[PDB]
Formats: sequence, structure tokens, C-alpha cells
Amino acid sequence: IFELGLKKYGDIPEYVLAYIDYLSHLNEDNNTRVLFERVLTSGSLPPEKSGEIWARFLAFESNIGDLASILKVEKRRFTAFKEEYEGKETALLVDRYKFMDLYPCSASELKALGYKDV
Amino acid sequence: AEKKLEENPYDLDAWSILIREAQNQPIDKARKTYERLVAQFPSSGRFWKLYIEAEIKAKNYDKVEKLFQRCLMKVLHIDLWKCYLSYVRETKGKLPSYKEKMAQAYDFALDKIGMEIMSYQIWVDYINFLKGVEAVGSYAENQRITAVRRVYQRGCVNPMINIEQLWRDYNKYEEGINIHLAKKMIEDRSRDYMNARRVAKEYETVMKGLDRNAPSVPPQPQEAQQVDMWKKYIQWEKSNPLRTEDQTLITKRVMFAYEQCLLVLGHHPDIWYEAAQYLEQSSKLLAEKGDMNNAKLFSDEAANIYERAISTLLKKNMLLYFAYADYEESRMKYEKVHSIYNRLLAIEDIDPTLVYIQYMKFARRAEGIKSGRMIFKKAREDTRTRHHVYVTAALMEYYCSKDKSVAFKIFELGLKKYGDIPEYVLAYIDYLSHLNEDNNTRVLFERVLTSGSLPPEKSGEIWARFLAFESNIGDLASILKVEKRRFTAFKEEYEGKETALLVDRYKFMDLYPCSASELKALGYKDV
Amino acid sequence: ASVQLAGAKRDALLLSFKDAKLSVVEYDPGTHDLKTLSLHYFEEPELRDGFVQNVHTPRVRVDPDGRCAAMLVYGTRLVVLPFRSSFLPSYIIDVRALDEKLLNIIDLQFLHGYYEPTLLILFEPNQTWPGRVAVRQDTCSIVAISLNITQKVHPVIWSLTSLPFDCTQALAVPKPIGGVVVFAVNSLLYLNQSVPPYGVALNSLTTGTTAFPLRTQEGVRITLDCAQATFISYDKMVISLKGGEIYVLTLITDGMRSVRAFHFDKAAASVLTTSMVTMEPGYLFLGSRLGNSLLLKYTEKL
Repeated sequence: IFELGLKKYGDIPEYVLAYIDYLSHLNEDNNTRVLFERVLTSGSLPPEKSGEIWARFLAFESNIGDLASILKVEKRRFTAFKEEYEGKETALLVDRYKFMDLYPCSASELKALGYKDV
Repeated sequence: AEKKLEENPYDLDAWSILIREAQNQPIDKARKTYERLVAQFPSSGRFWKLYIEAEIKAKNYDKVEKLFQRCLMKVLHIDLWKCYLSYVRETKGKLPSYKEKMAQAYDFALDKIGMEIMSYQIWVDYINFLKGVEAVGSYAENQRITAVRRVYQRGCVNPMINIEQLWRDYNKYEEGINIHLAKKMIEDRSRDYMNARRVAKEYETVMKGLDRNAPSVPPQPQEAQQVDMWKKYIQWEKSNPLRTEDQTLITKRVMFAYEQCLLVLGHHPDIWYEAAQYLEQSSKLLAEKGDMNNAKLFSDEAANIYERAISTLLKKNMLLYFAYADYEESRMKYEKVHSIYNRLLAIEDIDPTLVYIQYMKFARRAEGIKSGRMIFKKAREDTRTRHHVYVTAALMEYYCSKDKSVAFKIFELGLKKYGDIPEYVLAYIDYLSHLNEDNNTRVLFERVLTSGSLPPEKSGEIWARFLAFESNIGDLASILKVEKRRFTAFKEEYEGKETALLVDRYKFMDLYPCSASELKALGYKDV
Repeated sequence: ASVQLAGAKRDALLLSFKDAKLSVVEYDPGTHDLKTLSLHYFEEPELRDGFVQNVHTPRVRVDPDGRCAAMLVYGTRLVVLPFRSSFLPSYIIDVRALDEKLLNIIDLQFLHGYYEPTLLILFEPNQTWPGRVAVRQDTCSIVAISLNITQKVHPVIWSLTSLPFDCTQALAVPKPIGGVVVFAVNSLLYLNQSVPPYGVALNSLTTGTTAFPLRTQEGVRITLDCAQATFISYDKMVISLKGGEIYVLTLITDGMRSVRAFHFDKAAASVLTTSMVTMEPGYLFLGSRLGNSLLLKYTEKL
């Protein structure tokens, strides 16, 4: 049923994230990662509206996978979003290290680094 | 002035009053004032110089040298390197080996600070010193001619203010010893000078806007506007005005741009992070094009710039540790990493709850599951630890080691200890909400909401995930029990808000059964 | 390679001929000959990228579940044959237009487990020669590409990137343990997606030639450069070395189905092989060009 919708509605970011966190919870690393590279390469979704798709990507590659896999992506995700992330790299780094409300800096420091909360 | 230091420890008006009253007191009393200044501002070479000029006023020549052994390597400020050469000129001047010692002092400065734009007089003071060195004969005179020529040819490549005057003195030195051969020696290095003279005019623009004298202050208007002028100066030197393929000439100029920025804004993690990531980038870029011995030179320099952050200025700042932890995992020096992580744990007032997550996230990733649980053993025995490492560890076992029971036993271990934190329980609520057993997740819900381990007043989002679960599964008889029971538990603050509370039985992700204008007056809220 | 197609009563054969000709054949009853099922000619001059002198041989591998099969045409062009007529139209994945810039393939295998045909691919993106290891220490790598058949994409899930410089053939370890063993000349690795790397060294020529973390295999001093291997049902691999010496590698397994240590035993010597086959359980075949390729028989000792 989810693959039936993805063929028809693969350009809606609010749809895909609801299928991203479903497959994020079924305990399979390969399936979850296979879906992520489907959405972010096939061009069915516009890349400009896929910021939260990439944001759930590093939430997944930080629980599983190795550090070699993460550093590929944050070079690749920064390549896909080169226009709006130049100068914001260290504030973008916090989303590799943050948990639910744990940030590695104070709220006063993240105000001037350019950090945003999705 | 000390009262103003209590609220703002970096109140520069309050620090300046300590500087104003520093010369109105002797060198024994002012010393306690400056040592509170230079240890608090380790990078401000203007603030280093005023105590060096104070100690040179009291003629404490042994103490001035200990100051040069303390701050000269860490502060690349141009007035500091002028004061270092003015000291050895005065103090060492009557020694018989002064000509060896002073000539070593100028060459030691030009290697590190000679690239700076106001370093022109540092060039000229060694030109006149080599002429001042007495040489008799013909071979020793040609030893003088060789030594003066080498500093000429090096200095006329370096972009700075008075580069038009050094070449003018170069033309008169070549013609001053031999007019005939001066026409060739000037001409042979003239084209590289025209590149050096042009980029020096290009270097004026980004440097005339900078301050280069502000104390190092963490971010709190003008300060962020200064950062933009630093990020312009970093990326303009990344744009390679001296267009070349030699990454070693590219990086060390960007490294000189990094060191000047760390003096002014050293309490900023991004300037430390964008420093060594450029070195990590320059490590793998030199690893491709043959230069292998210099690839590890910048790679250990990448660990060095990370080391200067956690040791000198930013000791409690967690972010530069993990950048230095994950850099050493990328260099596969896994034994070094545990020293890095445990260095942070020795610091008294931090929150190790985040660090134990990442120090568990290293051990599973690099050393296996059993190495991860040894870290999680150390996470339980630390008093300062909060509930987030209990959430991570059960997810590290379930997502990676594919076990449900260990992921269940770790969560139940935390629920016995931390069952009064609502942010913990919701992280265990949505875990059991996704494992597909309606008997599992409903049993947990009635545990949390009846046993009294969690306070009922802070359990509003616990109940809000309840009706998200009893709407996907279960029957309508089960829901209407709960919204009579949840309203009974929250009787005080929900009377009058029932229909706005009803929307959370019917809403999906962004689908509400009314307009946003109607829900504004019903009392609807979004959690 | 061979694969039992959808509803077939026999097992087809994926042959591969020179300059990239695949040919799926079958035995036929009735006429006792063969029967060609499909002909795939890939000798297009735009599939070479100008390289006239074909040096790489076209290599046919099959997915052990029978989902697809992949030919490495010319070293740089994964031709995928999807399966279910019993067939689907092929397509040519470009290798050099993937991530990681693969560019010098050494071996490629279909790995076990999974839900999609994951294909491990050893390569050397910055190539070196044994004989030049002081400026190029260890450059072999792995990409386990995961073939989406229907959508025709391919996520490059799981990459390691500082394997020893002289790795010969890769080998897919079967389902109950999973992963891969990667024969290097002087070492032997066991790699997997959720497990850290574990690999031992088989002589002291791994000293100044490898930065990969290598233990010391006790009581073993050999090399693995032209060494054919097959797998016993689970956790036992028959390596015939160069020199015709059969070793039966035991992967010692923990309770969580992870490889802890290796265990060799010098078993008997035999033919200088070029291939290896497990037949009926307790029989092996040693296909060899140079030597009488013979049928063996192993038993358990008491």
C-alpha cells in the first residue's frame, strides 16, 4: 500500500516522511537505507523540499552504520544543499550529535551559530 | 569594577578599569591584576604586551623571557612579535654571540608572522642587521652579499603594505654592488614580483575592514557582523588568489587565516571546526597527488588544532571534543579516542549524558557490541548521568544487534530508576508503539499511568500518545473509557476545553476537522 | 553460472563469451542437444569508453535466491539481467558513474541474506602495485551495491576503504553467518555490515605493507594469492592454495553469530587447481587446467 502511494504521490515530502519513519522502526537497516536512496536519487521528489528527508537520514545513520558512512553523506547532503548551507556547517553539525533535547552547546551559543530546529 | 565582573566576567569596561589602575600601582601589586587578565584573555596579544611592557619597565629581564615562553607560540599578534624582537635587541645586545642570537630571532619570526601585512619593518630590521655584521676580506663580504640577497628574494614574494619600497631598496642594492649584472638579477625575478605586488593590493581590501585587536568573547549585533567579515576572509583565501595547484601553499595560507581569526574569536567552535576540517580535507587531497609524507603532517596538524581548542580556550565545550573524537576514528587510532572521551569525563561540571551516548556510539561502531556495554556500564555508575543514555542504549541494541529482549531489559532498567521523567517514558512509549503488539504497548501505558512512578501533572503527553494508539487499534468502547478517565485525571484544566480536546481523537498529522480560525476560539493546542 | 528460473523444470546456464556475449542455454529432452534461451550481445563501442584492448573478462554471477544475475562487462559496466517468457529486459549500470568512483574492479559477488540482490564489489580506486608500497600503503575497498530491480536504482549501502593493497578474490559467506571473506595475498579478512572488521595476517610480510588492524594467526605461515575456495554448509571453507595445498578454514563463531577467530588445519595436498566445487556432501571437485582435475572425498576424523 505504501509503494502504491509512492508511485503516485512521490513528490509530497509529508507523505514520504510518514513512510520513512515506518520503515525506520521495522528493524531492518538495509530496507530503511534502500528507501532513503530511492527518494533522494530518482527525482520523484523535488530536492528543494527534501530538507526533512535528509534530516531523518542522519538520525538513521547515527544509530546504525559506521562513521565512514556518515561522512560520505554530510559531504553529499551539503553538496545537494550548497546554496543555503554555506556558513552554517557547524550549526548543521549539531544534528549529527543531538539527541531529543541534548545539544552540545548552550542555547545562547546556538543562537549565533545559525542553528534551527525542525 | 569587580561588581561588574560578577555579572559579566568579560565586561571590557570592567577589565579596562583594572588596566587603568594598573600603572597607578607598583609591579608587585599590578602583577596580580595582569595575571587575572592574561590568563582570562590568553589570545589578546595587545593584553599580553601591556604586562610585558610593564615587566620591562621594572627591568625584570628574567620574567619577561618566561612570558615569551608562555604566549608567543599561542599568539600570532604582530605587536607581540615586534616586542619580542625589541627585547632581544636590548637585552642580548652586549653579548659576544649577539650576531648569532639576533639573526636567529628575525628568521624565527618571519617564518611564522612574516606573512602578515604590517611585517615590513620586521623584514627591514634584519636587512640592516646583516649589513651591521662586520665582515673583513672578500669571502666574508660575499657571505654578507649572499645573506642579504636571500632575505630580499624571499620578502619580495610576500604580500604586504610596503612591497613597493622593498623592491626599490632591492634595485639599489643590486646596482650598489654591480651595475652591469643588476640589469639581469632584477629582471629574472621581476615577473613573480608583479604577481606578488598585485595580490598585495588584493589583500588590502579584506584586511582593512577587520579589527585584529578585539578580545576573545563567546557569542551573546556587532559581534555576528564581525564573524561575517572573518568568514569572508577565510573563504576568500579558500578562493586561492594566488592561483596554484600546490595544496601546501594553499593550505598554509588558509592556516594563517585561521590562526589570525582564532586570536580574535577563539571562543567560537565553528572557527575551530572549520580549521581542522579544512586540514582533513587537505589531508585526503594531498594523499591522492603523491605527497604522502606531508599528508600525515597536515593530518596530525588536524588533531593539533582540535587539541588547542580543548586545552587552551574551550575546555567545557563538548562539540570540539567530538569533532576531535570522530577525527581520530577516521584516522583509525581507536586507542587514542578513549583518552579523548575520558578526558572530557574528568571535567567536573558537564552533562555526561550526551557524552556517554557518543562514547557508546563509538564503541559499538568501532569495537563491537561487548565494548559498547562496557561503556554503558560506566554510564550507570556516574551520578551526573541523566535519562537519555538509557534511551540510546536500548536502541543501540535493537537497531544494531537485532535483539528485542536486551532492548527490553535496558529500557526496563531505566524505568525502575527514571520513571518520573516524562521525556524518558515517551521515548520508550513510541519504541513499544512500533514493535507491533497491542498487548505490549497497552500494558506499558497502564503501568506508567497507574503505578505513580511518574507525577500525573507532567503526564499530559503520555496521555496524548495514548489516544494516538487507541485510535489505530482497539474499539470505540475502549476509547470512550479513556476520554472519560483522562478527563477525570485532568479535571482541573480541561473543563470547557472538551471539544478542542476531541480533535486529538480525530486528527491526523495535519488534518483537523475544523479550520484554523475555528480552533483558535475552541481552545485547541498543539503538542 | 546457473539459476533455476520461474517454473522451469531444469537449470539454465549463463555462459559468457569473449567481448561480452552472454548466452542463457538449457538442456532439452527430445533433441538431446542444448537449447539457447537468450542471446545478449554487449560488444558496443560506446560500452568500452574507448578502451580497445579488453583486458577484463566478462564475469557472470547469480543471486542465490534467483532474483537477478549480473555480468561485469569490460570491467566498468554491470549488466543486470532481471528474472521473473521467463525473462525481463536487461540494463547496463555504469560502474564509474556510481558513488566512490570504483574504477578498478577486482571481484564481485552476490551476498547472502538480504531482501534485494546486494552485490559486493571489491575495487582499487587509487591503484598500486606490490613493489610500490611506501607511498601507496593499502588501497582496496568494498561497495555492497543493492540492486533495485523494478525501480532500476542502486543504493551503495556499506563501504570500507582501507583494505590491504593486494586483495585477490572476494567470496560470499552463506546465510547463517553472512558477510564476506576477502582473500588478500598475505592476510584474510571477514567483513560484514554490522560487525567491526576482523582479519588476521598469514606471514610477516604484512609489517610495512598494511595499516589495517591485523592479528597474528598462530601456527600458520602461508599466502593466498591464487587460491580457489568453496564453502562447507556453514563455518568451514576449503581453500586450495597455490601449490595445491588444501586448507579447511574454520570461522570460529560466537553465540551471536559473529566471527571471533579463525582456525586453520593443514589438510592433504592435491592438484594445482583452477576451480572448486562442492558436489554431493562429502565430495569435492578440483577443476584444473594443469593437472588431472580430480574428484576428492573428505570425511570426519575421530
